Amino acid sequence: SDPSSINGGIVVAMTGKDCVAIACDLRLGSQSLGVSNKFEKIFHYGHVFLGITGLATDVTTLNEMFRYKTNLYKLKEERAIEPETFTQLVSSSLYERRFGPYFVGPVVAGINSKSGKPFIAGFDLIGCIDEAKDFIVSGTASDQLFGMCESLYEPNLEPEDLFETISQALLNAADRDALSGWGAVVYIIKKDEVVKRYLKMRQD
Amino acid sequence: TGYDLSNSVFSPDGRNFQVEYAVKAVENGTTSIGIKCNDGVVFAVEKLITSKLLVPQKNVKIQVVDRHIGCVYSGLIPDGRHLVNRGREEAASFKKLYKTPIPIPAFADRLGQYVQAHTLYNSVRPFGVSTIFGGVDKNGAHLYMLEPSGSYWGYKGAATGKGRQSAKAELEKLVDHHPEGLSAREAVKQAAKIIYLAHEDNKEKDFELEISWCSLSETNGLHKFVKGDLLQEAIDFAQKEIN
Amino acid sequence: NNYDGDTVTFSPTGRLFQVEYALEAIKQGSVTVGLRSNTHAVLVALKRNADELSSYQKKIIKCDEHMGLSLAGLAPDARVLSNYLRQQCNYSSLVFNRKLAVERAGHLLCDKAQKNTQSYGGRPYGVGLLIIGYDKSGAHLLEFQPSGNVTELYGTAIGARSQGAKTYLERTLDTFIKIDGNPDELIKAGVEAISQSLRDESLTVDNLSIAIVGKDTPFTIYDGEAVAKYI
Amino acid sequence: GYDRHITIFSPEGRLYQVEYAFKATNQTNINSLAVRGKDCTVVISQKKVPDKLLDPTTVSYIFCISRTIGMVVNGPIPDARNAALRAKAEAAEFRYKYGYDMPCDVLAKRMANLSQIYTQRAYMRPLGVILTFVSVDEELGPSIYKTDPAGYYVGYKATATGPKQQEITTNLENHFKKSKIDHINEESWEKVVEFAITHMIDALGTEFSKNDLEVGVATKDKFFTLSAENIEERLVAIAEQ
Amino acid sequence: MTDRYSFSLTTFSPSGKLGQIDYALTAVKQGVTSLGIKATNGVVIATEKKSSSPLAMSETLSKVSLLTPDIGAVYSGMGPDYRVLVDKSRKVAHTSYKRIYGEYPPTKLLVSEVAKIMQEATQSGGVRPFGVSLLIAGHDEFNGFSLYQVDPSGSYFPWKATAIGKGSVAAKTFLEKRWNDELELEDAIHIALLTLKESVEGEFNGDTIELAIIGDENPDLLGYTGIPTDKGPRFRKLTSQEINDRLEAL
Amino acid sequence: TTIVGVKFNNGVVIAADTRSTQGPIVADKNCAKLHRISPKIWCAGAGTAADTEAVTQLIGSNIELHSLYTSREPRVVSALQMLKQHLFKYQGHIGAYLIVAGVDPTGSHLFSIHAHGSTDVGYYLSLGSGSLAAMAVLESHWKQDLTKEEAIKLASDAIQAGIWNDLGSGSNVDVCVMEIGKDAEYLRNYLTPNVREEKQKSYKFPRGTTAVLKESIVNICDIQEE
Amino acid sequence: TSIMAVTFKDGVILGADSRTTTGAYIANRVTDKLTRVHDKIWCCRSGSAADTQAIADIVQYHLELYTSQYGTPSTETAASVFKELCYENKDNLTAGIIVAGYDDKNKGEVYTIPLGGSVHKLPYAIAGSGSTFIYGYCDKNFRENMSKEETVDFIKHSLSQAIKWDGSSGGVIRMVVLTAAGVERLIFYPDEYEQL
Amino acid sequence: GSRRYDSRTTIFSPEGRLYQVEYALESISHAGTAIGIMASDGIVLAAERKVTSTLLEQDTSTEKLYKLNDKIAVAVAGLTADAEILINTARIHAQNYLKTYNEDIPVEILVRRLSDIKQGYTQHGGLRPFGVSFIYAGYDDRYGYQLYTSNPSGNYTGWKAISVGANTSAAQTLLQMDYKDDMKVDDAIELALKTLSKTTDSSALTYDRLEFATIRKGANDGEVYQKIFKPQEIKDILVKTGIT
Ligand SMILES: *[B]([O])([O])[C]([C][C]([C])[C])[N]C(=O)[C]([C]C1=[C][C]=[C][C]=[C]1)[N]C(=O)C1=[C]N=[C][C]=N1
Ligand SMILES: *[B]([O])([O])[C]([C][C]([C])[C])[N]C(=O)[C]([C]C1=[C][C]=[C][C]=[C]1)[N]C(=O)C1=[C]N=[C][C]=N1
Ligand SMILES: [Cl-]
Ligand SMILES: [Cl-]
Ligand SMILES: [Mg+2]
Ligand SMILES: [Mg+2]
Ligand SMILES: [Mg+2]
Ligand SMILES: [Mg+2]
Repeated sequence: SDPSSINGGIVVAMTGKDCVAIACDLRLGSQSLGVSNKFEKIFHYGHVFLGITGLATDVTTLNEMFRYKTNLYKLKEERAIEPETFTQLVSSSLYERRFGPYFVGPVVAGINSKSGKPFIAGFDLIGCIDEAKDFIVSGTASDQLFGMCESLYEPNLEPEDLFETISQALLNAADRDALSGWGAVVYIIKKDEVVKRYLKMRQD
Repeated sequence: TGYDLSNSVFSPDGRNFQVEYAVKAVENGTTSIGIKCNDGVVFAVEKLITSKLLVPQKNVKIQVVDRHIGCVYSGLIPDGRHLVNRGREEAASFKKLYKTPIPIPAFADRLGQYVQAHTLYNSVRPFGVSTIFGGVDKNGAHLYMLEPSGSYWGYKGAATGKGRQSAKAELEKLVDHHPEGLSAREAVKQAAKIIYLAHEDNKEKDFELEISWCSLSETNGLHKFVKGDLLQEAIDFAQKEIN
Repeated sequence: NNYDGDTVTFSPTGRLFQVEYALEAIKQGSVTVGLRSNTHAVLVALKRNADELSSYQKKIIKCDEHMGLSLAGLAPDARVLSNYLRQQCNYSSLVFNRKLAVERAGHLLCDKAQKNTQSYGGRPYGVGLLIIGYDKSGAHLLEFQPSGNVTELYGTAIGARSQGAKTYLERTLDTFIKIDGNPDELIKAGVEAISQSLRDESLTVDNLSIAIVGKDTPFTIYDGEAVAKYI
Repeated sequence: GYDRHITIFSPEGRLYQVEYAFKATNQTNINSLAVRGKDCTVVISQKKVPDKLLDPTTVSYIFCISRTIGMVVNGPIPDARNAALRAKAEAAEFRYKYGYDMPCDVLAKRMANLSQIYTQRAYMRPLGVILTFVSVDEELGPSIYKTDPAGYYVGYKATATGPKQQEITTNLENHFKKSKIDHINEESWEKVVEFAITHMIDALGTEFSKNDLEVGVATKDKFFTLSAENIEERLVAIAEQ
Repeated sequence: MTDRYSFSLTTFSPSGKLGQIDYALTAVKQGVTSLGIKATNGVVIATEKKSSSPLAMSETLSKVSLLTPDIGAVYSGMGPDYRVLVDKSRKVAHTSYKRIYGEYPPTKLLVSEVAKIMQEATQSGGVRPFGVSLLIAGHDEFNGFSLYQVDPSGSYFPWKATAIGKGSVAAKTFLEKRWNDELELEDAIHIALLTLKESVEGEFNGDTIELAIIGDENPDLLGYTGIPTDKGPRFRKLTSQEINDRLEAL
Repeated sequence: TTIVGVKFNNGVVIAADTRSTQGPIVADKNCAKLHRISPKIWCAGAGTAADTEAVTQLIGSNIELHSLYTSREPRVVSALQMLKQHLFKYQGHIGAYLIVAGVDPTGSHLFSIHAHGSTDVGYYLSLGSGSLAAMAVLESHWKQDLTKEEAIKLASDAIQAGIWNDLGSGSNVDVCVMEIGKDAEYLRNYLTPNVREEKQKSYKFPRGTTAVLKESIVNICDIQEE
Repeated sequence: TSIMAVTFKDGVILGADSRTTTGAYIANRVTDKLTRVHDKIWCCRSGSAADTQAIADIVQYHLELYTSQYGTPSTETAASVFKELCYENKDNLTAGIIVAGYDDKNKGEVYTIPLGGSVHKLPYAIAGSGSTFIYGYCDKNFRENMSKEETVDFIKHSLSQAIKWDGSSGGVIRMVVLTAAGVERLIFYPDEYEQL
Repeated sequence: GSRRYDSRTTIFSPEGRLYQVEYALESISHAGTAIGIMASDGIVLAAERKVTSTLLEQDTSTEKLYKLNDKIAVAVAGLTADAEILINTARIHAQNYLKTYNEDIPVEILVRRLSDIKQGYTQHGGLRPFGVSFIYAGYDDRYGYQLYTSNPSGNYTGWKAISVGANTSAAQTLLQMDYKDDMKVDDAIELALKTLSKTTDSSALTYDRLEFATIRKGANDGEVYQKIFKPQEIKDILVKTGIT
């Protein structure tokens, strides 16, 4: 009944020293029934990364929408969109459906190509921007993720250390949520290289 | 040239020839007048008897708007009816929102703006009538005359149609000889005379006289037609003056 | 000349040529006569045929139990206007339980025709109408012109050669007005009136069309052998 | 030659319908003048009642647009009243939407934009009027802003409009060359009206009775027109010195 | 009523010419001279305040207009057309960009939107083209400083320096000799004043000349403090006094 | 949420806490509730966060266009009128509860706005879940003819009362001062009385602690030449 | 809310408390419920604050536009504009408004417009939640053609009692006097009216 | 009424021609020449800017060559403002297709859509047609490298080598002479520039008077790269081919 918890899933993002990390689980289900273990929730438009939790049809629809808009942006602007600008575009796009909203929890992550500054942001389903310094959480295990992040996180972590922190935050949060898990992906993002890692986790 | 072929086009003079051509239709029409009196107004019109087959006192020309405004016009009769229909809508919406009956100056502008709007586009034709109208409101008696251009002013006496010059001359005498004012019953008598005197311009066919009036004392500020004995009294007075 | 291309254009002398051209279509139409007394009102119409194989075009249309008209000019325009009258008569009955006054019916036709003479794109109606009726103020006869001008009359005629019938009625004015409580004699006067507009052709059984309305007489149309009595 | 019938460009880059609308402006044969005082803005205009049958009280080309804004028109009365009604509606709407009284210059711009649209859109004709707006603005003080059929508008130290505008304009120009200030240095509005009438008399070379003039005065928080008796008092003061 | 002009008033003639656009350009030719020069660290735009009357207060009429905090515009041709275009240009900068991306548009894209509006008046029903040519100077983070011309057709071109209106042919020749890629903003202002003096007949001073720049950020003109990333508008209109100071070193 | 507005001698000050919540969870610890409508017109927002942001941006955008159209600095009553009519039209469904303040050519002003579109005038105002705690402080310590220094102190104290006593409010105090004839100063994190203590332990993991299945480079660059 | 308007010899006086409540919390203790729609046409507002403000703002706009075209409107005209808004939007509005004004021709007039959007011209009118507690008092103590001082005392005593018994009413007693002389604002504080 | 001033932009002549389309083509014949040449391993787009100035900022300028998506580009001949209206519509159409089918739009489908829009203005609406002719250069996995052209009539055709704008008669004769089917991109680049150099109304062909672009599979492995040439890069290729 509750659109935000039919399919399940989670996304978490973290900042480090000259780097950002964004991670998600791979589950898509129909309430109790597990359907797919390959449903990735993180997408990217140029160097800007977008994770989306919530209703899976809206996750797909919004990805297609932001691909659409970022492609037109690039043709007209003659440059890739930046995380700060994309964050505003997500907010604008969500608020135009104020009284008929997409049932999603988006999370933006990336590094500004000009300033080199790490950037993360979270949103509610109607467009409100949460621009945190430390971390952003989203999905059916958001309580769990808040608890993990708030204890495990420390500032200025190196890329390879940040990977361990965000991975443990996701895994242990997912294992306390029935509608999350079934695999996980972690993106480590630096100014001009991005590494993608699939995590080994319990499959129940 | 070609400036006169389309409405709302300025000629090199700065003139709208289509409106000036509408005036020619007004000048071709029968004579109609208005007289402002002490506590009201009087309207009168010339009705040409084209044939014996016309039923007397049936083809009424003067029209009422709301219950306190009288309207008469010269030129294209249907255009005048269209304008009065609009006037009635304007008066109804005013009374609907503001409760009080529409003041005469307020009513005058409603017609004025509507007629003026028909000089703004080539997709419409100007009105082929000059309308004399007025009545009694909270501030007293008012008489107006409205032209095809949308131009209107307040008047002490007004006249239009084929016998307007003759009528205007007669109205000017009344203004000079009665600075303190004219009574309602006097104005009806004078109105009858002026129409009869103005009939010399349409002397081929005989005519029928039609008079109406609004007066604070005589009609309680409501528009009424002059009928029966009071009408005959005015006709007798008029017939006596021409002889 | 240069000012007759559309209805939205006055001429330099203040004339509307498209309206005048519409008026011309009536003069080409077949003659029809209207007259009334105090009790009854009568329409008489000379129907026109295309040829000997063709039927005679109907001229008279019923609008209500107490009202109807005869046409001269473009017949389809008479159908549009008569349909409008039917609706207006019908609105008066359904909403106010009130038979529509003949004078008010004329006012409604005037205003409908007027809108077509002041707006761009449209055209004036190309037909003249003679409306008869019996309402709360007795018998009535109206003449409609597509300029918008509607006139209440004792008697009249419109169409080709209508001047002859109109003169006759102007002489007979004092006689036929007094024909009260006698429908047949009032029709006789109407048939004799329309006869003054005839040349070459005469009134035959399928040529003549008569209608009547009165005090205790609903609007009824007579055609065929029903009018042989009056020939 | 249909480029002279509607508002499209001629080969010279001109809009003839706009130019002919400017010529309609002088059809009334009336001259108007506007000047600024310290605390006030005064506008005067010739009043001509040729017909004896006219009610002279109703013959006017000055309009009370809002409590603060007044407007005098040069041009035919139908177009004048069209512009007046619109300005009143715009001024009222502005107050409702934005919570404060519409400034004189802002109304002038709005009406000028509407006029511009008629010069660009074919189905709408220009209005054959010049609109002179006057007020004492709460920010800018005494204000005179004038609009024309081209959609042009600008603020003024003083201005004149009509058939004999140039004679009045030069007369005013020469005064401000002497005083070297942007206004009439005078405390009371009564004396500013006297200045306005005096300089119109000198420029036109005609004397005025009480019924030959029409006067509008803008002060802080209200605009008002003078009666025939108020003008008479003004004419007496001029004659006595 | 109804707008029954649903057809184009600008059409191709047998020779392939769009008459109304050509005639609009002729109206621009009659217009007062305006110019723009681009420097390394700024842009300057300038024009003559041709006062219609000495009684008229020429300060109230603004020929040079702020569109965004970092973009300005000047014109040659019909003033009223320019005024409404500025209103539409300011609005479209918000509706089609700022309300979407949370930031002001880059110069080229705002120019593109203005160009679109002018193109539509060349093709849409019942309208004539705008009788103006615009010069739009602006700055943005990724493109730096830029200067654009926009014509009645809707066509726009980027310029290092240019002039439009009355004496544009002579003014463009004058700019070709003086312009180089190492000009500082003050040097461009100096050249702008020299170029503009040639086309002006009468008085030449701060009160008869209108001049604005796109240059350094002006935190003093921002109106508030407390946000480091907001450093103020790059658009600044030069005062009457500031112009006269540079006319002494002329 | 605790937001307040306090008038003083030569202007007006507004303040706000920085906590955003979704149910019993804190969504953002350092949320920015002071919004700029125009350079010298600022407003604090309570209720639905997206709504307070959106309605402020929209009116702020139209206020800017209005300022350019009229060649005048914007007025607080204009922002007030545009906000109330927008909110009234949406019949309270746009959940924005605002304290609108500013200085303009008319003077200094302070208003409140509720979601259904009703406005109120006052020398001191408070909105949000912590408004009762804040209003208790304002009603106890407010006086006429406050100085700039006293008004900031009173405003921040009112927010603190919300921070400590209302569970819907917390973290930091944001302030904006708008004085007549001066630039408005936005004091982001004016007070910071809720810094988290040092943790007992570092939870930095040894590298290789997490089990990995696959690795790959992600192509973020465009299609390449040659 | 406790509001009233009372006609008297020299004109009319409007009166109101200053309390706005959200349930039992007093959201505003110094509210001004006496609002101006024209120079000498004012109204007392009760019910929804948002609704009555929106209505009053629209009426002020209508009367400002009326004045520009037709000159000063009558109090009856102002009441009719209120009625039109209240009647036609009755399903969506909660507004109890008393309209009071001073003409020179008609002198002091009072029109009350309850929830349904009906209009009632009365010598005096009372409305709002607190009015219930003073129907007895006001009916017994009202006289026609009172003096200014008597009318002020009548309103002060009436609203004092309404405030005393109604939880939704309180604060200061505001009053607006409408006469030929002009417009006068009066205020009365708790210490004054409670001891009555 | 308004009928008086209607030019009637969508009617036939007695000969069965569309007046406005024909006159729009006459306009385009005065525009700067644009050439497209399709090779086995890529496509070339070359175009001449019209009588430029030394004070024109070239490196930020774009009047001829526009990008529709990553796979498709166009060369413009005619009114630039008209072209940009259509270009933005085409960009949107490509994105609509990508959103719907999750695949890049086939070149012909994009071309047909734009060509249909142009057709509409010749048959209904009473508006003037777009005074624009396009050369479409694009790639998809069905037909590979493709060249198309469209004109104000809304008619489109496929080409191996084609020119639009000024001196197309002379240009097409030269292309028809030297073009061969087994030709490569580097050779096509040379042919395009040589053809412009002979047909140009200017005294000499220089880097500042040109816009140039290629669509190559010359991208790292199975994919397509669009290269819009910079002023310095156009200057280098002019020296390489031996024109300057
Ligand atoms: B405060 O409590 O009024 C605060 C002020 C806001 C402008 C930052 N509001 C909130 O924190 C609201 C509470 C709320 C929850 C649910 C529905 C409506 C209101 N929170 C949010 O708007 C919110 C919650 N989670 C994410 C983003 N925004
Ligand atoms: B009064 O109590 O009717 C009062 C009059 C209002 C115009 C200021 N109304 C209110 O206080 C209403 C609630 C109410 C109470 C009693 C009867 C009817 C209605 N309050 C509000 O409208 C309100 C409260 N808080 C914020 C915004 N609006
Ligand atoms: Cl506008
Ligand atoms: Cl209230
Ligand atoms: Mg699990
Ligand atoms: Mg399981
Ligand atoms: Mg026009
Ligand atoms: Mg109480």
